[PDB]
Amino acid sequence: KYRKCEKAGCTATCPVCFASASERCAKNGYTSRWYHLSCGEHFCNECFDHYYRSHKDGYDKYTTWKKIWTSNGKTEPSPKAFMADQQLPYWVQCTKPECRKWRQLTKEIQLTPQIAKTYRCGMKPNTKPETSDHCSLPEDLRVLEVSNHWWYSMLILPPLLKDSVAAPLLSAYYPDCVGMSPSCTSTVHVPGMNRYFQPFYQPNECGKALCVRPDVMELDELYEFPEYSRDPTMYLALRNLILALWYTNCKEALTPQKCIPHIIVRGLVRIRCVQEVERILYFMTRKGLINTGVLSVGADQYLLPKDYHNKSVIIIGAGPAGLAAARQLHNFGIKVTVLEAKDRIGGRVWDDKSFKGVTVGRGAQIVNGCINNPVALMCEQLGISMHKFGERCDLIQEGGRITDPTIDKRMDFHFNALLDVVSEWRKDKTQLQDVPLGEKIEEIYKAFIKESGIQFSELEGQVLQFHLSNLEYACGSNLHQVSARSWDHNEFFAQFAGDHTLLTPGYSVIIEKLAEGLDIQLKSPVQCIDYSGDEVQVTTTDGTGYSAQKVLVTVPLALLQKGAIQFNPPLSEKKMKAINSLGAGIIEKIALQFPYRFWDSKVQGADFFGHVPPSASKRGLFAVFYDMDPQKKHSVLMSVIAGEAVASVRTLDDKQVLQQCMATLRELFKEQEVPDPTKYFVTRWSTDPWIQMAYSFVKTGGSGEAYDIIAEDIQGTVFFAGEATNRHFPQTVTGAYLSGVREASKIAAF
Ligand SMILES: Cc1cc2nc3c(=O)[nH]c(=O)nc-3n(C[C@H](O)[C@H](O)[C@H](O)COP(=O)(O)OP(=O)(O)OC[C@H]3O[C@@H](n4cnc5c(N)ncnc54)[C@H](O)[C@@H]3O)c2cc1C
Ligand SMILES: [Zn+2]
Ligand SMILES: [Zn+2]
Ligand SMILES: [Zn+2]
Repeated sequence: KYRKCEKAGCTATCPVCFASASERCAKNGYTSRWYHLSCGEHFCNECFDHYYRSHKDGYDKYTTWKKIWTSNGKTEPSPKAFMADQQLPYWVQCTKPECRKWRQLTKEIQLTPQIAKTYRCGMKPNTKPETSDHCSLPEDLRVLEVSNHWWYSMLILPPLLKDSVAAPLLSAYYPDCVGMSPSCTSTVHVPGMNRYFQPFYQPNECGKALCVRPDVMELDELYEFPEYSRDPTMYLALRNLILALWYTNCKEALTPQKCIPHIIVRGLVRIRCVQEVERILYFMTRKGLINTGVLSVGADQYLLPKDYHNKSVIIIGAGPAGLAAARQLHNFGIKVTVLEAKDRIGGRVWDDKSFKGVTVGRGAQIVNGCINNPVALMCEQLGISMHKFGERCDLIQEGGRITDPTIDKRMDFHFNALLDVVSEWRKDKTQLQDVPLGEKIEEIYKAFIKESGIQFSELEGQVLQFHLSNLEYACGSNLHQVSARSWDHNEFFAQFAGDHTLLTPGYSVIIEKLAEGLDIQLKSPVQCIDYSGDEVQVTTTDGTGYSAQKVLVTVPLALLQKGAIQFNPPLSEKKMKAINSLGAGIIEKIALQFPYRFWDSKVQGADFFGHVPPSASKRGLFAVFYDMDPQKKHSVLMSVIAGEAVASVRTLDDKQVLQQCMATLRELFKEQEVPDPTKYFVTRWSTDPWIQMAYSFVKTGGSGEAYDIIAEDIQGTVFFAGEATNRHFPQTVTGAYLSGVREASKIAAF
């Protein structure tokens, strides 16, 4: 007794039963109720009853299904859910480029990714027609409707994907909560021996960098796609599938064409899903979640639609951030020029390649926490290996004695309790009450000695000094410059989990790949940035002018501080306050080649050894020596000068620094002979005019917020990236890289 849909504002002139399950099916006629799934998809009450009522013959099928559904999912197992999960026909799009018509498949045909890839109109049960005349039959008029605004509004139930590539990573979630089907027999990390790809948080898991909640839409996602606010399921299913596809093949661009065949769901909704996967892809690409790293893009090929292509950008600095942003923008199809002061790219990445059998970094060479680390992604993309550091680091004393592990551990413990008293002391203190971390530590240690009567030996004091110099190394400063309140501010945010590694082939392999074929001008030090006009006007020191709509600054913090780039309009007081609130931390490195591996019998394959400092005054003077060949075949050691020791070396030439280091080595290996080095370098980052630092840290009275402030764009035309702009991940090549990706996403938007 009804031929119109049950639902208000349904646009279906003629509801038709897709089910035809009952002999008594209402077909294209009247029923007591026309059950709505979509504007183009209904079933009659007779067919409803065919499954739902215990006396009808479709009851076994429904009840069986409902059991599976209930034991696997958290969604109500209605007849509608059953119809959409098990009964609706599959729709597939003709892959002939001149055709592209969507076709409904006959009730019995099971869609597979192979059908999706090869489909042409008129393809019968077994997969290609004689002529392509089947293509000329008009498209069901329902197809055109799917892409309406009000069509999605009238979906009563969300799509649930079958055999999602994401499934194996979402075992811990209810499939439906994550946009997958509770009935697919399908019911951790992405496949790989390194295990570095862990894109999803486990249920209620936090504290792991770059993980995404597979069951929740973030704010940046709801803002881009607000149509999903009532039910995120569809977005989540497609975003999750997209992440899983990207990580299973990170070496090629992930396109809609690659995703289409992996979206298996019944009904007209599959069309909506196919039409959305494109938009979601573009969002995620822009954001740098996929289609990123050192992805090789064709000259003609661009990752974003021509819509984004009417922008030009000057990027200042060809370090990791500058190159990350340049690669992204260039891949997007945006016109980018990189201006670099030095005669090379890389910035604080600078690899020496002249030592036989190893590559040794003058700057960065460690990766701290490889899980979800873009550096590990780019390593994967390049098929290069990293070396995970071993645990063992003997503290050798001058004279040759190896410190007892219990002393090392006891004084490591006490070092950490000192840090805990500091974090106790500071919780209530304001910025204006900040005290140098070094002062706080010395104070606390004194009060501990005093009101406990505990007294440490000389050796114990010296081991404590070793652990102290590690923090100085980590901060890139003597602790008397470092904020007690804020030194580890970034630790508040999820950090990168997993391996700490030596990047054996060096960061330069990554840096060079990122830079490949980009418009990079070397020895083009920027002196002036003028954005007061319609275009940004950039002028190098020699006077060459460049203009673009947008400028990205990635110069080291020390260079901003020294005001090497004139900004007009000048930077805000707020920005300058932030800039000066951060310290330009410094370490220097020494590499030493020896005729043979003299240290092997004492060190026994460890990746590094420590140098117990003879005094507080010497503590950062070559505290750790790194065996630069994890293959244990070549003989190159590297060491580090940190803390007050960096100042001490400023007046020494390379040979004296070398002699100092050899004297150290001779003392550590006092009982034996140490051969002279055949080759070395000593770095001088602090007097390198375009760098003048190693990495930022928060000065006394500073805040981690300074990192966000430096990162804030001006007027949507001047953008900042770099290590010193990454609040979550300061200091590292990783953080620098991600800052550049961050800015390209900002720049590519509007
Ligand atoms: C000795 C040392 C050891 C380190 N150890 C590690 C490590 O193990 N792991 C790790 O992750 N990080 C390490 N770091 C830090 C890491 O190298 C930096 O955080 C990272 O290189 C910063 O990248 P960036 O793009 O922000 O800046 P940079 O790498 O400093 O690049 C900025 C570019 O800006 C250019 N520039 C400056 N002024 C101008 C101008 N006026 N015009 C044009 N160009 C200009 C510079 O020449 C430079 O090439 C180390 C650094 C040093 C120095
Ligand atoms: Zn029916
Ligand atoms: Zn309807
Ligand atoms: Zn066709």
